[PDB]
Amino acid sequence: VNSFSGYLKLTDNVYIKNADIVEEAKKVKPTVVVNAANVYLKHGGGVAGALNKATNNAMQVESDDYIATNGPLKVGGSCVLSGHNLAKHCLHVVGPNVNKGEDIQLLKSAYENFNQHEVLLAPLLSAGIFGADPIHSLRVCVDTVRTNVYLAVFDKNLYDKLVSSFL
Ligand SMILES: Cn1ncc2ncnc(NS(=O)(=O)Cc3ccc(CC#N)cc3)c21
Repeated sequence: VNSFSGYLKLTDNVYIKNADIVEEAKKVKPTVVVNAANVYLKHGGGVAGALNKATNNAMQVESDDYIATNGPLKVGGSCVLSGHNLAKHCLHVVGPNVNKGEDIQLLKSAYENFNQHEVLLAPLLSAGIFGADPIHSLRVCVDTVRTNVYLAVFDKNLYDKLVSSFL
């Protein structure tokens, strides 16, 4: 028994809620919140900018030090950094951005990172400003992640469409 509330059950291990991931993080303070990162960990907009703003830019400061030491992530890759005031840890995961020509087949590799964590609060990878088909992202999530994932999807029209079209 964990502290996530009002999530709707999709499968044995995947749950979904119509919510802003930052609001969920601040209320739950989960062990792991997933960021929809890019390879440079430049958190300007979308999930990354919303989370970073909620940390008062501390996420960006930590991320810049990480990149200066380690170089960029891979598309499909991830790193674990602090969750600051939102979570114990933030798992920064790079989904393919279809707006930059990045291979959609890398979405499965991106979701595989979630399997290294028993429970995660996460957004729908490559959705919204990343330009991928969201029904597709949810399908890949369900078929790839085996650990317990709590999805927060800001868009009500997206949330209703995702639930009502789910197979
Ligand atoms: C950006 N942002 N900020 C907080 C937060 N929490 C959960 N989801 C987010 N965005 S999202 O993952 O891309 C899901 C999403 C949101 C909106 C749309 C509209 C279109 N078309 C499509 C898809 C969030």
